[PDB]
Amino acid sequence: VAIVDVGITKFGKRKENIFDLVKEVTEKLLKYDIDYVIVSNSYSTSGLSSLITTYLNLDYVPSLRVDNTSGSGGSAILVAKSLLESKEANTVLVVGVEKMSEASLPSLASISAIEYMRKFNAPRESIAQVAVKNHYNGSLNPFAHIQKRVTLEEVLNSPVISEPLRLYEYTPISDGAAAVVMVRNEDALSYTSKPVYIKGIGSSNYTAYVSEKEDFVTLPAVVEASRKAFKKAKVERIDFAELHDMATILEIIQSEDIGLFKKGEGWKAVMEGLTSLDGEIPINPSGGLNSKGHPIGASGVAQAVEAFSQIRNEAGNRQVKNARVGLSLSMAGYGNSATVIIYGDEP
Amino acid sequence: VAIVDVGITKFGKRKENIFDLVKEVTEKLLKYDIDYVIVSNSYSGEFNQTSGLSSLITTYLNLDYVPSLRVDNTSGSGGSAILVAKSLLESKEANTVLVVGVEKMSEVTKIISSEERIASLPSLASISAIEYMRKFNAPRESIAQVAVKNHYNGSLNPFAHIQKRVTLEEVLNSPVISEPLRLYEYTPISDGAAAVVMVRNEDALSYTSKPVYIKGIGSSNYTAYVSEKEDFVTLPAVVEASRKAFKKAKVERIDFAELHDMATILEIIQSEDIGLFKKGEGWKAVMEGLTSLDGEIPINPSGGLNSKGHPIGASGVAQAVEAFSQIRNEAGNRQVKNARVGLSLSMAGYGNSATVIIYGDEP
Ligand SMILES: [Ca+2]
Repeated sequence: VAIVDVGITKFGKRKENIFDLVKEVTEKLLKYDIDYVIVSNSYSTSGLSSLITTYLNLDYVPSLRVDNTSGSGGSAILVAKSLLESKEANTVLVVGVEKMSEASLPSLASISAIEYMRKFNAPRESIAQVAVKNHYNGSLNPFAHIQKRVTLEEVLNSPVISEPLRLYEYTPISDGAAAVVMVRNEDALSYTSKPVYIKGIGSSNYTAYVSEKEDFVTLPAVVEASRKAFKKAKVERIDFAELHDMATILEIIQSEDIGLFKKGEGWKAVMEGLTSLDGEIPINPSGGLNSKGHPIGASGVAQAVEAFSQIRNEAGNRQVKNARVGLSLSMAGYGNSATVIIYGDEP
Repeated sequence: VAIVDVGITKFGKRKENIFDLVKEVTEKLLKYDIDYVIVSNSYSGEFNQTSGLSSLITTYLNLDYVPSLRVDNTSGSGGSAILVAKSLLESKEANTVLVVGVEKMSEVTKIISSEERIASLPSLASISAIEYMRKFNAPRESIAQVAVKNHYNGSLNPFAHIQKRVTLEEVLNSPVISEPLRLYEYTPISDGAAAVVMVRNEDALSYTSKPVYIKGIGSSNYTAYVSEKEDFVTLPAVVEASRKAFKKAKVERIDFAELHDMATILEIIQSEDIGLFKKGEGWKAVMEGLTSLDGEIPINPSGGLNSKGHPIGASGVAQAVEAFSQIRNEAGNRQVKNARVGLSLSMAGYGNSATVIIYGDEP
């Protein structure tokens, strides 16, 4: 299956209600013969999915809502892919949207940062450097909630959230929406001469009991989901990755868990610049959750919009040079569920 | 794809929390090599900032690595969840899907005119009953008789919220909810869970000697607000979903139907919209007994929503459990004679979305 067109809007403190966010992101996608709408949304208003199809003048088109909290967008893409491949649908619109304006995760993130620094002798600044890189990338992203470059000192001086992690290292609460149109491979070239194919998806959960999680430097759901995705995609190399960096430390851990770097060496890739926009393997060229902001149900879909734009050479100043294959990770809770999607310019 | 095993709880006002309802319904199903869990649930969003319901479920059930997600289409959630499971199987994304429908409820639509009003589903049903009686000259008793039939069926269902026979007189003397419809004609607020295990057809006989195949599914939305341009006697989403299901299923005949009878009048209207009876004739089938348990076309042999109760996210899955039991000749006193092909209808709101599933003893 392939993504053939997309919609995105600016994330942040938005004037629009949930329905108008959806109308904005899908305005240009209703020209196609959409035959299922999958809504990725966690917090909604009742019957959001039917309210949406009526609001869009798609009154008869069937819809449903997929919720996997912060992993909703990836799960929704999986459902869309399966609807297409099973031939239940031919042209699926996936819209992720959240309106947020109208043992906690931050706490677990600081526990991981402490344990990672302890086990691997990683300097504190390697974790903060992730926010420097991501704020730089986000400053190039006209849709990002935060578009402000920061130095290491500014990150490390920003207000404490959960010792040692500071404000600039966490994703903000955000409103926003993102959308993709997906079709089977046999249909893809009728829509565009450059479709972005889904090569493989992997999905996994892991124990949600904080007390039962084996440690805090690995996310076994991300490991498993990645393993499944790469197996199905039949590749072993990617050109960029959009990760689920609710805190900076998570980008590091996830970069290891998807298979890019050995466990405890992800921080070295950060300091080396391997993961910067002009590095061998850019991570979060969008700015990541760090700078994009994180409208819960939208994020997993926004990552697919990023992969589509990057592979098509349409990402402008944020362009990953010669990007042909990419990866996204959508994650619920502290690794409670993970979906990894691999995209490419070939099926 | 086929349903190869099921689970069901008693519906009612339950003291158990949602986790223990899910543990109960799946306790005999965890032995299978489940590789995706789909949770059908509409109102349990309390964990949305911490752990998340579908992930809390796989953890509670010790299915730690198995992926899961929640499908919400309000009262139509169970049918939508079954469609998602079918597609995951047919696309080969999954090989054995567990669908759990669950709701723990115990503890609306906009109306425009060519000003806004918010209306409850029970108030909409009464508007339909008045218009249906006016347009088709249907006697009031025909609408009440649906609740007699369903309470009789429900009294034979050990899982039903309500297991008490009522007379026509008792129905017509029960408290007015929204004139003219009365308490005994509406579904109660219920807690409960239901579950199915589904696999591809090529795998079905590996799991059971008597698989119950999904012959086709049809899905449609319809306008999510009510205007004075609606006829109040047809549910166009049900019409469209049923058309699609029968087209795909390639049958023209069913042996029984499980419908979404939030109010008695809806059973009548839906029996027409699925194609059994002409518009305005459904009431005649009730009075003739065609739709009773021994009739030519039993509707709601389970007791329907009227007597089962209606745990929002569980209902659409419970209807699949009913179809499975009926087609396997396992429904006991509620058994539909020589049942081989069946239908269920899972409906959101006042017809905002509908999923129609056709089941059979053959692929
Ligand atoms: Ca395809």
